Amino acid sequence: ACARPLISVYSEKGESSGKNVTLPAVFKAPIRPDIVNFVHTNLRKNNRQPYAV
Amino acid sequence: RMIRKMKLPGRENKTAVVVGTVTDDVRVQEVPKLKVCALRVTSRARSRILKAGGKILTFDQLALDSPKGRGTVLLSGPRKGREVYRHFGKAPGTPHSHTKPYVRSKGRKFERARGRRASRGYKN
Amino acid sequence: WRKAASLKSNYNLPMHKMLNTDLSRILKSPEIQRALRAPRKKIHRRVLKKNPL
Amino acid sequence: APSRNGMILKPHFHKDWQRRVATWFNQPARKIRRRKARQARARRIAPRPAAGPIRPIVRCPTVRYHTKVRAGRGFSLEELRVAGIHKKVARTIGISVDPRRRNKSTESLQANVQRLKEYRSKLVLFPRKPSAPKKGDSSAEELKLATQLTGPVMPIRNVFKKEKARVITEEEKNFKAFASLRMARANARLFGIRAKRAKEAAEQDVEKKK
Amino acid sequence: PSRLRKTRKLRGHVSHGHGRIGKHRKHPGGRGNAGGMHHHRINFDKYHPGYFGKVGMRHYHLKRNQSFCPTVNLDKLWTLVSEQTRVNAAKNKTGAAPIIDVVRSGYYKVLGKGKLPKQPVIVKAKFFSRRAEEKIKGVGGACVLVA
Amino acid sequence: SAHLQWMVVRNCSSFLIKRNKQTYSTEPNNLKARNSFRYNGLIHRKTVGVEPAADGKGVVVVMKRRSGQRKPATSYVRTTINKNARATLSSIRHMIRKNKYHPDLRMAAIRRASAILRSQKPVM
RNA sequence: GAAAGCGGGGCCUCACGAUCCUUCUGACCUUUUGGGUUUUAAGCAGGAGGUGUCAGAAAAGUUACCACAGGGAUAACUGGCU
RNA sequence: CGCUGGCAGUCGGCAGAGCGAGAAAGAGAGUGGCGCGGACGCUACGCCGCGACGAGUAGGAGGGCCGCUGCGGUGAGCCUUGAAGCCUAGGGCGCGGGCCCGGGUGGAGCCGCCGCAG
RNA sequence: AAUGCGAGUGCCUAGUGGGCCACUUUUGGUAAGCAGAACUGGCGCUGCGGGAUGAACCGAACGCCGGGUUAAGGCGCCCGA
RNA sequence: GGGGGGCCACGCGUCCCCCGCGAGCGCACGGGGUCGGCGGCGAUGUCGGCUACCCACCCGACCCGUCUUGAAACACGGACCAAGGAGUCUAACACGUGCGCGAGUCGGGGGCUACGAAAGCCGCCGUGGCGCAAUGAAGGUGAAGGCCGGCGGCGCGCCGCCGGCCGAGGUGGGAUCCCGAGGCCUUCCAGUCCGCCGAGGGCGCACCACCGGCCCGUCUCGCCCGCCGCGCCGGGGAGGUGG
RNA sequence: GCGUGAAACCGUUAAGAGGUAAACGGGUGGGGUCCGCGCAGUCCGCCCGGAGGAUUCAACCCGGCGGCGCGGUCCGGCCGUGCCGGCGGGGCGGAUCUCCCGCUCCCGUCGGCGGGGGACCGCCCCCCGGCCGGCGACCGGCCGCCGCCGGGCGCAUUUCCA
RNA sequence: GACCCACUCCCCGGCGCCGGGGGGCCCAAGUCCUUCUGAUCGAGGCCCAGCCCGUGGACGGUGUGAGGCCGGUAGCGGCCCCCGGCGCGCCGGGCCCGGGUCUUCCCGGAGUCGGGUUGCUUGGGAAUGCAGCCCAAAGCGGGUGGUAAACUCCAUCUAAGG
Ligand SMILES: [Mg+2]
Ligand SMILES: [Mg+2]
Ligand SMILES: [Mg+2]
Ligand SMILES: [Mg+2]
Ligand SMILES: [Mg+2]
Ligand SMILES: [Mg+2]
Ligand SMILES: [Mg+2]
Ligand SMILES: [Mg+2]
Ligand SMILES: [Mg+2]
Ligand SMILES: [Mg+2]
Ligand SMILES: [Mg+2]
Ligand SMILES: [Mg+2]
Ligand SMILES: [Mg+2]
Ligand SMILES: [Mg+2]
Ligand SMILES: [Mg+2]
Ligand SMILES: [Mg+2]
Ligand SMILES: [Mg+2]
Ligand SMILES: [Mg+2]
Ligand SMILES: [Mg+2]
Ligand SMILES: [Mg+2]
Ligand SMILES: [Mg+2]
Ligand SMILES: [Mg+2]
Ligand SMILES: [Mg+2]
Ligand SMILES: [Mg+2]
Ligand SMILES: [Mg+2]
Ligand SMILES: [Mg+2]
Ligand SMILES: [Mg+2]
Ligand SMILES: [Mg+2]
Ligand SMILES: [Mg+2]
Ligand SMILES: [Mg+2]
Ligand SMILES: [Mg+2]
Ligand SMILES: [Mg+2]
Ligand SMILES: [Mg+2]
Ligand SMILES: [Mg+2]
Ligand SMILES: [Mg+2]
Ligand SMILES: [Mg+2]
Ligand SMILES: [Mg+2]
Ligand SMILES: [Mg+2]
Ligand SMILES: [Mg+2]
Ligand SMILES: [Mg+2]
Ligand SMILES: [Mg+2]
Ligand SMILES: [Mg+2]
Ligand SMILES: [Mg+2]
Ligand SMILES: [Mg+2]
Ligand SMILES: [Mg+2]
Ligand SMILES: [Mg+2]
Ligand SMILES: [Mg+2]
Ligand SMILES: [Mg+2]
Ligand SMILES: [Mg+2]
Ligand SMILES: [Mg+2]
Repeated sequence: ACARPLISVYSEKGESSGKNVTLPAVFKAPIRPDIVNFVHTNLRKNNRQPYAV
Repeated sequence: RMIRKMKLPGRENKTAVVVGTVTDDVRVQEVPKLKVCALRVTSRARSRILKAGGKILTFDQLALDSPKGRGTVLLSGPRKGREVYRHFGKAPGTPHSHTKPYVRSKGRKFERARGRRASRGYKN
Repeated sequence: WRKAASLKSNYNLPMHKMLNTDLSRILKSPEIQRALRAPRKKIHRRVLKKNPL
Repeated sequence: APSRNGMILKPHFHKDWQRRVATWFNQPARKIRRRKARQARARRIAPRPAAGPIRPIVRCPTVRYHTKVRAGRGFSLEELRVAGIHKKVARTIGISVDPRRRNKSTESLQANVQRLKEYRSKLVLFPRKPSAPKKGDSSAEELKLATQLTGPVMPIRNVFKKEKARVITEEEKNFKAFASLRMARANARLFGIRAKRAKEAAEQDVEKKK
Repeated sequence: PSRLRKTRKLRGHVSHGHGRIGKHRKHPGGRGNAGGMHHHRINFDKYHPGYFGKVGMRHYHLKRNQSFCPTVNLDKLWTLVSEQTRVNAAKNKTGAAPIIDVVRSGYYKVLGKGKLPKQPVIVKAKFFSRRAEEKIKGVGGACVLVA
Repeated sequence: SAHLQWMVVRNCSSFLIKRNKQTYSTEPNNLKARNSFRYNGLIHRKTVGVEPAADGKGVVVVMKRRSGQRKPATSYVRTTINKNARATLSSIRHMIRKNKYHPDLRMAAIRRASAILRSQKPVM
């Protein structure tokens, strides 16, 4: 969508501090598990070592 | 092609409905305002349409606006526009067949001698 | 979606194919619901043919 | 046997190509080796620039590229002589020299001379003896701010001269470009035979007088 | 993905999709482009007309760089400069005409295919075609030659 | 949206079991424990869960409040019903019908609450 | 032929031949490479020189000293039909 | 296989429970003369309803919650209170490929689901 | 005009390119379970009922079953009648 | 038309030719089965188990693979069992399909900054490839026009020459969309809004058929226009034809 | 030559069978081996009747929490792939234009060009006012209604339990 | 050679001194309580220091399956030797040096280039390269300028030494 909420920054003790950051527009991008799978299963082959007899 | 297919008389103030992609065409200078529904609109076509002052809808927005698709003009791209269709039809090397052959490259000595010249052999 | 990426050369967030994705709220909206026919939810199973003779 | 429709392909796999196969599995290994060698060289020449000597402004030949400009191999001896730099001392202060280059033009020559002057203005020269300064070298306040340059020295950038929208004049509206191209092509093609025919016309008509 | 291939569905079938009568022999018609004159002549003439023979003059030391002449049509003439170059001349009242250098954009010859908007231009080009210069003169403009 | 994340979780969720020609869900708020859009306990804005109490007796009814949707710590409100077998069946039915809180799960909640009370009885 | 008309071979159904190469003819023709002139050479277009195994490899035997892949698609025995 | 069939209407005390019927179209708005109640459903890649049809070599296509091995994720998975493997006049499921339990043997690792690879 | 049926169109494409038999027409041959054609149907690729047996004949083509009825054939016994 | 049995015939009040809601109650040849009907046996010998172990009987039933027109063949391979065992990988091309961007697209080579030899980034690193322009052997060339006014020439039209305005073709079929003659009932007519249908009429997507138009090569017929070099110069027109 | 110890093949025990070689498909029958841990036979909901037992129902009071709110338009916030304004401040980009500065031709004068401003335009960010619209991918306080929980009061013709 | 301007510091070898590589040794925390086993490294627990350490939860061994039993691992962690680089001072040596404008002089690789022919080779096509034989040079010369040859201009290098 287009509505970007106001996320709260938490302190190291677990409680909320006074700082608020608006939600980045990255988190409203479309969810495409097919493209994530296509990118993952093609980029995961790039760290492979060759094997041969 | 969208401008010419919506410039026709009678179809003013209508929604052009595209199932494919609305791409920009840069050999045109004036863009009138257009109410657009498409699956995808390219980034430079979107800028030109919104600067012209029209609206760009998606298909859920079109379903909310006109559930029965009233006041709409369905449009589609040229289906024979692809390069694949020049190699289709009657075979090359046959009388009255302007079918593009499959060559590794084009040039002087790439399939231009025996089936093409009246001097060397024959011409179809 | 209106400001491009500053640390990349030319990258924008991708466009949404479908803005409102909650098709339940889309379908039970009065805009869509008035332009529908009556639902034919009556089940008509097969009839055992008795001989009229 | 050929299928219905397709290309006539000529694969060059008729020799023993499987013996001479070059795989690139050591490409990320040679990139790290080149990077480590580059950084070791950059630490070896500590205030000197990492790219090396300065390369001159050079036009490209062979009409596909004659509008672009490029980094050449070295400054020519004419350029160094106009700039006032000795050819056996220029290589000691990071000026790349090759003696093969000629200078057909004047504009590229003076551009490379200006290139040498602006680099000479930017050169911070350390004394040969660190404990005692010399005559033609930088002062002590510049040596402590002297750093190492990253990337090519004075990078070469293609500039285009911007021109105003001018009001078109009546004689520019009368210029026939295609007619000029065709007549210039014809006059280049027919120059020799016209001169030979004029020579024959002057040779046949001078026989009449004698 | 070998699991998606045809071979995995051909286990148990004897001829492996290749026929009982006509077996999958090694090269039953020759290797490569064999028999273009003799027994593949019908395919070579019905699909590759002109493949055999000599046409034209030879050029021994041909380098592609001498005949380098990229072309641009006049329907792409206004895309080489910015949009505020074009609209400033439209709002302009003194009749000044912007200059388009196609050699800077990487084109040598200007051909004239599409329309031009009714506003003056000064096109600098290495070569011009006749309809290209007449469509510039008709809209009102200059065709400057450069070398 | 709920439909959008259902299209992600319909086949590759960690709560999904597919064996013996059946499918289920081990989701915390999935009453009837089956994999479906209607009964999924995490994609919806208003969910109802019926679980046994921490000790031997009672039925805990869990709802999801509308305010904190991205805040799962304070999202779910929990109530404990340690009463007889009939007033809890009236109470949960009231909590769903009178509040109009996701009303197509009322008989599923009652059928789960009856099963928990039957399970908390002494065995024979 | 007065003309209507007829005729671009034989009253009709046969009398014949690709690529590569060579040879001749045709143009105030193109290229011959950094340019110019002139020979030469390469092109473009139309005929010919020929493949009769006639959609066109350049090609003599013998093997009882024999060899291989095959064939009952094919002979020399029997058995069958006649 | 076809009907490119039907179901988002589970529209509930902010309620009124329907679209099988021979005949293009609205159970339309306005303007003047006590008892707190109502089964199932809907993995929409799901569920349901009508018809018609079912041979197969060579061959082609689709579906496999058929099977083997390894990898990325995931089952707060299984396991010396007994894993893999093997045997079985035991109980079963699936049209089938195959699979799950029971008994015995054995002594240390193994499997289900979503994808990937051979 | 009658009868009946939803059609039109574009890509990619395996296997095959040894066939054989029968009513009728028909060539060579004394003839052949011989050699060679035309048309249609089969066998090949196909099980089932009958011709005792059976590539091709007669009937009839096939998902797993229950009831009924038939085709071609049959109904002394083998062997249903 | 006049003077005993079956009829899906049973109103009143007119004009006139022929002379829009009654309630109830049960029965059932009525949108596919029920009983609001019963009886026997069952703890050391009996109940159920189709499948699986063995055996018996009736009917059926030749050993598989392969080549072949035809195999059970007096055609070849095969005693039996376990393990291994045969359409793979790279390159190239075509077509279809999925994704991203889109007249652009792509960093594959290079460079920057445990898993990680991964991932990220470069844009004046997009060089370069492919696509955006074809055609000719090549020199080369290189993809709408029409109307009007004025001037010059030819003898009212044409050509050439300067200014204005209109402007990317048409015919047929064409999913979809637009208008709407009239109408979709509840006591009766006018009567506005929201919908729904519809005679007829239109703009017509993609795609197909056709007729035109434009670019390059070539052929034929021809008359003109340009100037820095007036020429074996350059440019144009009409009609076929090859791509 | 000793983990696990399959099949082919063999020995023995047990069971069954045996003159058309064995084996097989369909249909039953008989005998075994084990299993159902069979052998008096399913429970579930409502209502009625009979024997009992609770610290018990409805309605009120207090406190907490949740839902909804066209609170026609309550107060305050946040967002907008929303729109206009400004005696507003800023960053990127532009083939829109133009005081000092290097160097260059001709006498500190005088012209072209390399280089930072400056102006213009587009977009974005942050401050200001206005509406619009959202808070169902994104809410807080009072108020109103409803629901639930806990604790009181209920002393049992109510409610619940076997 | 003359006229002017400008250099007082380059290299190596020893003497002695100043801050990467190889080797050796070592550095955290449970064998804590119940419990299964033939043996535990299994299971349960260890409160409010959420058992203890963690820059160490890689691996291996130890009577199954161990971060905490042990070797190890982490750490710009430590300690002890050896070698080398990077520098400074000193001694004994060398070297006794340049740039610019005029003036006068000088300057090049031969049985090689190249030509014919033969054979191999190349994409190199009237001969790309190599080699044998024959001929055999020139000095405003010679080679190259991807079609053989003549004339005439241009452009570009300087072969047959390293
Ligand atoms: Mg084939
Ligand atoms: Mg098959
Ligand atoms: Mg085979
Ligand atoms: Mg195949
Ligand atoms: Mg074959
Ligand atoms: Mg093959
Ligand atoms: Mg032949
Ligand atoms: Mg004629
Ligand atoms: Mg005659
Ligand atoms: Mg003999
Ligand atoms: Mg003989
Ligand atoms: Mg042999
Ligand atoms: Mg035979
Ligand atoms: Mg015989
Ligand atoms: Mg079938
Ligand atoms: Mg067994
Ligand atoms: Mg064959
Ligand atoms: Mg015959
Ligand atoms: Mg058939
Ligand atoms: Mg048959
Ligand atoms: Mg008989
Ligand atoms: Mg029957
Ligand atoms: Mg009989
Ligand atoms: Mg029998
Ligand atoms: Mg065989
Ligand atoms: Mg045979
Ligand atoms: Mg066959
Ligand atoms: Mg057989
Ligand atoms: Mg026999
Ligand atoms: Mg054989
Ligand atoms: Mg044998
Ligand atoms: Mg095996
Ligand atoms: Mg594709
Ligand atoms: Mg062991
Ligand atoms: Mg053993
Ligand atoms: Mg016995
Ligand atoms: Mg261990
Ligand atoms: Mg423990
Ligand atoms: Mg360990
Ligand atoms: Mg521990
Ligand atoms: Mg330790
Ligand atoms: Mg340690
Ligand atoms: Mg260490
Ligand atoms: Mg030599
Ligand atoms: Mg050799
Ligand atoms: Mg060779
Ligand atoms: Mg020359
Ligand atoms: Mg030449
Ligand atoms: Mg040398
Ligand atoms: Mg040399």
